[PDB]
Amino acid sequence: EVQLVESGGGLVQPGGSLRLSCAASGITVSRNYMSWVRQAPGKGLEWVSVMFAGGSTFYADSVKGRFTISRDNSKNTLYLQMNSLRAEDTAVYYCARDLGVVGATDYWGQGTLVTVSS
Amino acid sequence: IRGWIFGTTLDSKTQSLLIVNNATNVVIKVCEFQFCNDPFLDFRVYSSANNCTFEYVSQPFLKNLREFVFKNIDGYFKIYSKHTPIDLPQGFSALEPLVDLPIGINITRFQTLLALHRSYLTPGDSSSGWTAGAAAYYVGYLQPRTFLLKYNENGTITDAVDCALDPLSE
Amino acid sequence: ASVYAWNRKRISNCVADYSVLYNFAPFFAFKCYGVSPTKLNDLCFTNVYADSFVIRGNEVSQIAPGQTGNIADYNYKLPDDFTGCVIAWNSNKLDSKVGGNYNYRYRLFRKSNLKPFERDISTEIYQAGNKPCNGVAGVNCYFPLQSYGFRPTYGVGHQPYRVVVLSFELLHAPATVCGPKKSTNLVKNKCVNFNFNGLTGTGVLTESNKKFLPFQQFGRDIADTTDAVRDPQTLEILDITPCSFGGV
Amino acid sequence: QSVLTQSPSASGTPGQRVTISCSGSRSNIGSNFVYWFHQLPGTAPKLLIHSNDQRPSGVPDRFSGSNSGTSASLAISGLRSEDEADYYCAAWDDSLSSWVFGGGTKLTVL
Amino acid sequence: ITLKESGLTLVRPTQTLTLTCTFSGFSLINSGVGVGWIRQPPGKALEWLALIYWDDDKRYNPSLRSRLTISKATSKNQVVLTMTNMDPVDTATYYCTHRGPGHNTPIYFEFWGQGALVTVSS
Amino acid sequence: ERVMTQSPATLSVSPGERATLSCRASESVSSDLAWYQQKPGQAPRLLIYGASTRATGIPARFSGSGSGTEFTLTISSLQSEDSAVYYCQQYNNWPPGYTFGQGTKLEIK
Repeated sequence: EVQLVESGGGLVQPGGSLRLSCAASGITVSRNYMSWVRQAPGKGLEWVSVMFAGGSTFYADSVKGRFTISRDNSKNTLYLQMNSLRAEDTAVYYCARDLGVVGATDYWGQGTLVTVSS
Repeated sequence: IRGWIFGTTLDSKTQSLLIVNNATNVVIKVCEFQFCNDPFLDFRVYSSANNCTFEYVSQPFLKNLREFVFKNIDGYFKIYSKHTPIDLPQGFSALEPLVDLPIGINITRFQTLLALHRSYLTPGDSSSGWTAGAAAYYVGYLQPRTFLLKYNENGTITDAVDCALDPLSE
Repeated sequence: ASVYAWNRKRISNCVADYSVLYNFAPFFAFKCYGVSPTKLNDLCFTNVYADSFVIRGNEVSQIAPGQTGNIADYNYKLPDDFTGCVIAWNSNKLDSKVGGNYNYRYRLFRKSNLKPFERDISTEIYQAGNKPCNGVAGVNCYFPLQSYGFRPTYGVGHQPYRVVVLSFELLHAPATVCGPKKSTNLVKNKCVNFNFNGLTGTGVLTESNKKFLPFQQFGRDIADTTDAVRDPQTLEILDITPCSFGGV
Repeated sequence: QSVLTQSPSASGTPGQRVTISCSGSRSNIGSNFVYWFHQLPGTAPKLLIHSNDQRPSGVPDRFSGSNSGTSASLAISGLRSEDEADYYCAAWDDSLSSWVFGGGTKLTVL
Repeated sequence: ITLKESGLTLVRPTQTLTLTCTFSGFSLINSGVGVGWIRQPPGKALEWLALIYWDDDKRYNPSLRSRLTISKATSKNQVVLTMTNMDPVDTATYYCTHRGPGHNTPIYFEFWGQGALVTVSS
Repeated sequence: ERVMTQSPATLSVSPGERATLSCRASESVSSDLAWYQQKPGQAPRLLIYGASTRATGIPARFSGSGSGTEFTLTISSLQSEDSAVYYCQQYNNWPPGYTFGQGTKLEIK
């Protein structure tokens, strides 16, 4: 079915880097408003990033300057590189397709846990 | 005879120029309208699409010998004119600066505009044409010359001498 | 006009006073790019274009040279070498209706960005990756344009703003639109420095008795000495005489 | 919910301040602007206060309006004898999508 | 600025009411300006019928829709209202009112007409 | 950035009855909203967006209401599986924007 499945979740030592990957099906990414969301264990959610259908992307302030959304249009997939993971960033990361005023986010990703060594 | 058309080509490929007089006013336009194989004989218009950049209007230019000098050198296109009572007459009379337009189109070719009442109109016709009154127009080409002009007590030119016509003039 | 249907216009061939604006309204947004707003009334331009439309409240920041967004990147974009400026004044007294003024829209979906001063009107149904929902609804078949829907209960961030954008030209300009003038009131009979419509000189000005022909503006004696000038205001002819000088 | 309610009587006395209430719901009084009109017997009403705090040119100063949550109030100062007439509420109802009014108060000074 | 209604004040049941608001001082082509109608029964509270903005937004009272048609003739500076299937409950006074712009919010009902008492009987 | 606050935190109602969740904003939120049902163990699921529009598929048992600064989700007849977490997500600023809530825990008997 139309879906986005994610990978890259795991554990990494502080100061390290990481890369989350998002594969899709039955739906395009190049022309679709993409949005990465995340959830700390037991807490709510927070919008992490967005890429527009023309490419002009945006990120939240809490993660501004450290995370970067990109998309392999050739094979219909999304990616988010993270760096300098500190003690806060331990959370499960979801890949999403947001429509907005005409219907809010519906199709979500299975998620991927991202914790740090300690 | 009711107007003129200037430009580097009659097609819409360049921002050609149009000047059309009328019983009411003069209408000046620069819009690159592609024209037919012949200027249409009025049945009021025949031209292609336009990308007009300038338009202007003012009072009309109306046996009476109308004389005109058209010059376009410095990015401006200038007109001089004169209307006199009455072949070319021998009388002396200077043309007065009528309009100086700032339009900088590179004009290379030019034609005239005719009209007629209850006349058919087609983009193209043979040398049969349509009926019209007896009339004629003369055309001459300017050259760089040295002229000696005489101004009167009132500031009007009354005579002129071609510095390079003959030895006495020189 | 709408954000995606701005009303382009040109304003040239005029003595443009860029300070008649200031008596209009509070001028909420007034900052000029490529030309100072203070030095606008004097400077001259080739062709002055004006684009007028209405946007939402919190999107007024997106109208700037080289600025990316959703109204800037999707339906109205101005160059990086832009010369002109933008003027925005909140107008929800004539634009916000009780219930939602569904008359002003904004391209929310598109394919890519648009070039500067690129206006598009197309109202086709946006794709869905595959063959879309032509003329229907479904999972994610979302039209590219979306209405603002102003109402008098929206916060100031969601209120309509009227906006005019002037695009100047300075490259190869045939000065047609600017405002100089300022005719220092005339003085006669004193050797004074004069500047008559560009003709600069010094001398005593006296009432003339010579009939300039109507297309003439200057008078010269032998050896090009500028002897007379007609007023660009009252068109009266005045004689110029160099003020007195001599040996002692 | 879709109709505004006002007390029918105010019953002041010259030079005093009185308040007139108007109760609505989440849909009309809680999400839109509340107007307040004035209607004399056998004559069209005449605007007094729009947008909960603004006065059309030609209304005296003594009338003030207030909206608070799901309630509305009109405050009349300097009560005088030329004011015994009807007072009306007005609001746009999103749930009904229409304008609704209140009953009206006499306000006859003693 | 003035508005005034006119038409037939007496009509049999199962007939139609027509009204004409002739105004002076504003035009229904500028932004903001709009014109509406407000009825008031004999001895009841006010009631809103319909509204028509300057951009041709034909708002109707929902419970009173499927019966009303309001239209403008701005060239003649007049508005026309039509209501089919009149009944004895529609005996009321009908005002035509004006909604313009303000200083921080559109104005609504700033000016009212003067009424036209309409009785529906035999 | 309008902060939404859901309430109550917990709710215990007999099976087969209604359930009422309120979420309150501090600025205007008119009809840019959504309600998510995050069954415990995977990503949330959109139920009702805007003011009261039910997302596709989403059982009719849900009803949304509210506008401005206050919204409410209502469940007609709770079945045993309705137990999950709920969040009202706003997008009054859509490109790029959202602001989540604190969530609500719903259970059965």
